[PDB]
Amino acid sequence: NVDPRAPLDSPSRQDITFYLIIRRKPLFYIINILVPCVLISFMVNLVFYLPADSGEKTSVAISVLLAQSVFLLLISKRLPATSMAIPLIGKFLLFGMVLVTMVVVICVIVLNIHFRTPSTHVLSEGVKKLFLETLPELLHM
Amino acid sequence: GQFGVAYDANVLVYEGGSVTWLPPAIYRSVCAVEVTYFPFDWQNCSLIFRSQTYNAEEVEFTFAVDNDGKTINKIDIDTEAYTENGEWAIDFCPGVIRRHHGGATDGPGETDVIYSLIIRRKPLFYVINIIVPCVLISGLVLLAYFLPAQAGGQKCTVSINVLLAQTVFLFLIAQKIPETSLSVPLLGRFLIFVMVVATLIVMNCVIVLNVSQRTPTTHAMSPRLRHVLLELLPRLTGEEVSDWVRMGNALDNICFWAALVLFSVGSSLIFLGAYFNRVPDLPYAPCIQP
Amino acid sequence: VDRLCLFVVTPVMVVGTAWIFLQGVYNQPPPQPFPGDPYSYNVQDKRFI
Amino acid sequence: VVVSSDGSVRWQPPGIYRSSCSIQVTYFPFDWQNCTMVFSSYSYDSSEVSLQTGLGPDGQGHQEIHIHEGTFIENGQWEIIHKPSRLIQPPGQRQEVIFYLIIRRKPLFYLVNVIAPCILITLLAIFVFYLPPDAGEKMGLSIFALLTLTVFLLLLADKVPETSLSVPIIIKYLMFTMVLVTFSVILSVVVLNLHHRSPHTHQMPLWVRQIFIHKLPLYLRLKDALKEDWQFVAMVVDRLFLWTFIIFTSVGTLVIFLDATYHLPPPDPFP
Amino acid sequence: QYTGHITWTPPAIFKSYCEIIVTHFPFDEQNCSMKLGTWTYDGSVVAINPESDQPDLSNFMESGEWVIKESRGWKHSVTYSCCPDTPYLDITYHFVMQRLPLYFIVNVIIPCLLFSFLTGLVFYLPTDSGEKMTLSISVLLSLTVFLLVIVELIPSTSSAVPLIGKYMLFTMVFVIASIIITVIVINTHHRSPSTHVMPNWVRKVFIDTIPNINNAAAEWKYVAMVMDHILLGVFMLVCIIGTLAVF
Ligand SMILES: *[C@@H]1O[C@H](CO)[C@@H](O[C@@H]2O[C@H](CO)[C@@H](O[C@@H]3O[C@H](CO[C@H]4O[C@H](CO)[C@@H](O)[C@H](O[C@H]5O[C@H](CO)[C@@H](O)[C@H](O)[C@@H]5O)[C@@H]4O)[C@@H](O)[C@H](O[C@H]4O[C@H](CO)[C@@H](O)[C@H](O)[C@@H]4O[C@@H]4O[C@H](CO)[C@@H](O)[C@H](O)[C@H]4NC(C)=O)[C@@H]3O)[C@H](O)[C@H]2NC(C)=O)[C@H](O)[C@H]1NC(C)=O
Ligand SMILES: *[C@@H]1O[C@H](CO)[C@@H](O[C@@H]2O[C@H](CO)[C@@H](O[C@@H]3O[C@H](CO[C@H]4O[C@H](CO[C@H]5O[C@H](CO)[C@@H](O)[C@H](O)[C@@H]5O)[C@@H](O)[C@H](O[C@H]5O[C@H](CO)[C@@H](O)[C@H](O)[C@@H]5O)[C@@H]4O)[C@@H](O)[C@H](O[C@H]4O[C@H](CO)[C@@H](O)[C@H](O)[C@@H]4O)[C@@H]3O)[C@H](O)[C@H]2NC(C)=O)[C@H](O)[C@H]1NC(C)=O
Ligand SMILES: *[C@@H]1O[C@H](CO)[C@@H](O[C@@H]2O[C@H](CO)[C@@H](O[C@@H]3O[C@H](CO[C@H]4O[C@H](CO)[C@@H](O)[C@H](O)[C@@H]4O)[C@@H](O)[C@H](O)[C@@H]3O)[C@H](O)[C@H]2NC(C)=O)[C@H](O)[C@H]1NC(C)=O
Ligand SMILES: *[C@@H]1O[C@H](CO)[C@@H](O[C@@H]2O[C@H](CO)[C@@H](O[C@@H]3O[C@H](CO[C@H]4O[C@H](CO)[C@@H](O)[C@H](O)[C@@H]4O)[C@@H](O)[C@H](O)[C@@H]3O)[C@H](O)[C@H]2NC(C)=O)[C@H](O)[C@H]1NC(C)=O
Ligand SMILES: *[C@@H]1O[C@H](CO)[C@@H](O[C@@H]2O[C@H](CO)[C@@H](O)[C@H](O)[C@H]2NC(C)=O)[C@H](O)[C@H]1NC(C)=O
Ligand SMILES: CC(=O)OCC[N+](C)(C)C
Repeated sequence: NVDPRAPLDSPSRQDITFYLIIRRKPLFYIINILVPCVLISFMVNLVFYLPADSGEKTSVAISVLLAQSVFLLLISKRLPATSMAIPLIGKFLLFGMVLVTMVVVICVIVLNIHFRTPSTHVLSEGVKKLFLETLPELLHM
Repeated sequence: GQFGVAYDANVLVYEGGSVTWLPPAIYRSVCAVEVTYFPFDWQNCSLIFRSQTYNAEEVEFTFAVDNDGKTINKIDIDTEAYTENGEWAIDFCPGVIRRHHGGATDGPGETDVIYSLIIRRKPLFYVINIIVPCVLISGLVLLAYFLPAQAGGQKCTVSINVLLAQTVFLFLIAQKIPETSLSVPLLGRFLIFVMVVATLIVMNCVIVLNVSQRTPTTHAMSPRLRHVLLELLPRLTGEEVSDWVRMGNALDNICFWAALVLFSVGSSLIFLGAYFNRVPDLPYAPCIQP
Repeated sequence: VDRLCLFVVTPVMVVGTAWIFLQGVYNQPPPQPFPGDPYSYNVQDKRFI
Repeated sequence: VVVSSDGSVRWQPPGIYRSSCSIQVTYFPFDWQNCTMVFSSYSYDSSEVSLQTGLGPDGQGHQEIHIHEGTFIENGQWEIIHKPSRLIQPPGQRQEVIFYLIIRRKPLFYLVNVIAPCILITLLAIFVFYLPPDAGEKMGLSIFALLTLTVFLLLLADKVPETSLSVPIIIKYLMFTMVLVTFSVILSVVVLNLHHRSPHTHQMPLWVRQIFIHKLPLYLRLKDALKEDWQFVAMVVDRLFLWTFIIFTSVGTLVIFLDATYHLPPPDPFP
Repeated sequence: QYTGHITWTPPAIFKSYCEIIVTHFPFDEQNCSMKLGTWTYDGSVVAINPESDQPDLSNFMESGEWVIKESRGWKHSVTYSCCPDTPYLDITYHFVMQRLPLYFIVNVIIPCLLFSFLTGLVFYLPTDSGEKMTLSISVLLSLTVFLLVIVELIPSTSSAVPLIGKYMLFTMVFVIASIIITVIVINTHHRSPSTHVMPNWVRKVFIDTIPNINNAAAEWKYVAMVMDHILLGVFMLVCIIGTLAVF
């Protein structure tokens, strides 16, 4: 490399740069990090299938969130704190944690609805027509 | 790799040709650690001094002679210089001048001075901050039996959480203790034993909850186990459900007593070895004079 | 509501996961070490004087 | 060194330097740091060696750290905003040339990895008050949220400096949030204690009914029998805490977050 | 100088040993010293004298963690066993540092205070919640984690236990006691009255005296509830008393 604007008597005018364009062999990280993280993340989808009478849906969702947080802690240790871009697995972890938080909110709402009573809540006719006739038929329930 | 002294102090050339050198040195030296009786362990660290250049027929070591004419065949300790370590006491520090043959061709002799720092851990810090926490955690393992055998009974939750806490304590010990595999620390063995016991508590809680939640509409009551838990152990559709609950409670009680006895015996035997691990009585003079 | 939220969130989760990881897998270094330079800088491509 | 025939000597030695820099702990992670490099002759007095800030190539008093922007290794976490130099006159005393690096933290990494998870956990700690007591998960969720926030506090406590001249604004946020979740646990225990009451355990006083059935349900838009009365009171009290905790958390967190963002580095290196 | 007077001011980084007194950590004060003297020259050959009775702190870059309450340099003339004919001079400079506790209070003490407060709260939570043990064991785990944290902050020297270490051990014992008593209360609430008839003293205390100061099962639940009310007051007051007695 010769920098034409640099003075001929400057040290920066010339250099020889050797470059190494190296690609990571990802199979180690796929096996040990990505697959467990994805499997534990997709476990949150079981919260909807678990009955509200079980009283463990929030436990599952919050445990998935905790596991995702632990994984994010691990990866943030393995990578520099560069603000240039969010790492791909970091983007996945953030997206997963956001979805898990939304699933916790959904589960809390579902449990609230489940334990509603006519002494404490009013079941509107529109809510009945929506959630007892139309939607369960659409969902093949 | 620091073979030599840390400061090249001046030598003192006394009249009559006597030369004295007393440089200060900080030394980091190999001391194999016997972790078996931790935190009540004592360590036989050693310092081996030799000439890097000259063999035993060129340079010869002897111990300094006290003003009374007694040879100081041990590490000297000066009250004006020595500062006690707050973690390790020093019991003995004998010195021996060893001599060896040279090469296999009967080479010139070799000589080195080995000082055996026999040091002893002051255990009080670890008793308070590690041993007592681990014992208290292990106590909660036995409480799961008293928890109800019915919905809302957190027997398995409590047992697994206490197991996780003991695993965290195991991680703490694994950090403070070397990866050497020559022996297992008795504290680590106690932790492993408590973890195994906790897994057996989980199994027993699962069995108790199974038995208690059985119903005549789905399970045929075993006459042997029913009669045992009803009469033989204590004296050693609602009716069927109540019988199942009573059998579960009797199983909980008997497993509680068995686990308590086993845990107490194991913990006592494990820690007893550490208590017996005093520094041995040795002919050497104490390193620090009373 | 549980089953509706399942049918909503599960495909969204799967699609986002697949999108992210596929965008990762397709990443490769360029065929030349310097973009805009046609030379490969490779032992087999000896640029004789 | 390069020696000119007129005797002008120029020397440009490379240095690796680890200077002490008083960290502005407060506005983390939006903080900006004002680090200094103090260069002086160790031995010679100001009466023997006079230091000067290097002039520009045109002879201008370009008192700045030189940065060849075409070859400077851009740091991935810190942005250099101001880079002045000043010659400091002695108060046998020595002159000093001080170079100032005013670097702003690029906050995206910490926003994603720290602040956003904490916000999510705080939001879940809020929704604790919407979870009905009959679900039996309220202590679970509240405690797990509190513990996760405490773990984040302990982790971040290693990121921030150990100096105690001030508390980082993010640490203040975390502590306030942990106090909030502790109150959330306390009030969840209160709601559960109200819900499981019965005329064999507690008999409802006139004032409790008059408040939590008449007044609060009208504001909150809410609407064996004595057990239901305790349960209705508990539900209204649960909803009361939900809105109040919403207000306290949303206002408090926003004020703290806004305060962190407001304190941008000054446009002048010597305010 | 032309008079032959030499002034030498070399820089040094001194990694001196200091006996860290952990008793009052993090509100502790540390007396750390630097024993400096000529190694080979004795006092009859080279005499060292302190420039001033205190170290020069004029150029001191003030630490953000430690405040130097005082400093002093004392000259000494001790005689070593190596060299009994000639005492060797030294100047022992010392600094009485005091820690600025704000960093450790926030990141250690306040969470521990929260967990210790939550330790008594369990006795207000009814057994019917099915979560008293979930609270108590989680508090136990949090306190275990913070005990792990404190162990990293303090020397493992067995000279004395830190007051925060003592406080943590006390809180751990209190947590264990609270868990044991919570289990006892739960077993009392779930206690089958047919197999476990209520003794006269327990009824006379917890039904008649303490609150004034299916039914049989509810009576056991009533006893457990009155225990809960008593235990809440005791645990809450003992916590505040212990906190005050410590702080
Ligand atoms: C791994 O990392 C290394 C570095 O760590 C990467 O190596 C870099 O690779 C890039 C990509 O090629 C290089 O950038 C190019 O450099 C050449 C060489 O220019 C230099 O030498 C010239 C004389 O030899 C000189 O004129 C140049 O000065 C120019 O640049 C400086 C600095 O910006 C300015 O101050 C000057 O005023 C002037 O602009 C310089 O010293 C350049 O030719 C090339 O410029 C082209 O591309 C730019 C943007 O891509 C355009 O802005 C330019 O106008 C110009 O456009 C190109 O012109 C060609 C000729 O007509 C034409 O064929 C081409 O199509 C056209 N392209 C476009 C897009 O219009 C550019 O700056 C960089 O220098 C390398 N760094 C080194 C070697 O240290 C390496 O790529 C990485 N590998 C990876 C990622 O796999
Ligand atoms: C923090 O820790 C540091 C240590 O890390 C600790 O520092 C100590 O501080 C105390 C005071 O706070 C110091 O005590 C003072 O020491 C002075 C120096 O004492 C030495 O020198 C004396 C000088 O003697 C003359 O004559 C002798 C002949 O005897 C000759 O050799 C000398 O040339 C010299 O001219 C000497 O007398 C003295 O000997 C004392 O000690 C020995 C034991 O070592 C004892 O046997 C003797 O009897 C005698 O007590 C020693 O060699 C000293 O001048 C000073 O005197 C003050 O008090 C006396 C009353 O005791 C008053 O009469 C006098 O006017 C002064 O007020 C005092 O004794 C101590 O030396 C420091 N030690 C070290 C190691 O630094 C800090 O205090 C700690 N601080 C906190 C807050 O925790
Ligand atoms: C602390 O560590 C010290 C260093 O490891 C221990 O000292 C060594 O202890 C071993 C114990 O097995 C001794 O080995 C025995 O020595 C005797 C004596 O023979 C010696 O002389 C012959 C001839 O020169 C030589 O071949 C031997 O090696 C010995 O030097 C032998 O009869 C035995 O077979 C066996 O080798 C070491 O001799 C001894 N060395 C020294 C320098 O003291 C010490 O025991 C440890 N102490 C404690 C309390 O743990
Ligand atoms: C980054 O930190 C730098 C220091 O670490 C900051 O530089 C400081 O900037 C302030 C603001 O200008 C200065 O304070 C002024 O100082 C002058 C000069 O003081 C000297 O002269 C007066 C006589 O006029 C004398 O009384 C003093 O004792 C001094 O000898 C005063 O005239 C002003 O009133 C005012 O006090 C600091 O002096 C200056 N410090 C240094 C070491 O240069 C810098 O501003 C910081 N940057 C940011 C963005 O905060
Ligand atoms: C070291 O030198 C001394 C000093 O010379 C020797 O001691 C004696 O010194 C007197 C001086 O008056 C001489 O006349 C003697 O010849 C010296 N020798 C003896 C044996 O008395 C001393 O011998 C020398 N050697 C040693 C090993 O100390
Ligand atoms: C003579 C000599 O080097 O003595 C060093 C030891 N000292 C200074 C403690 C007496």
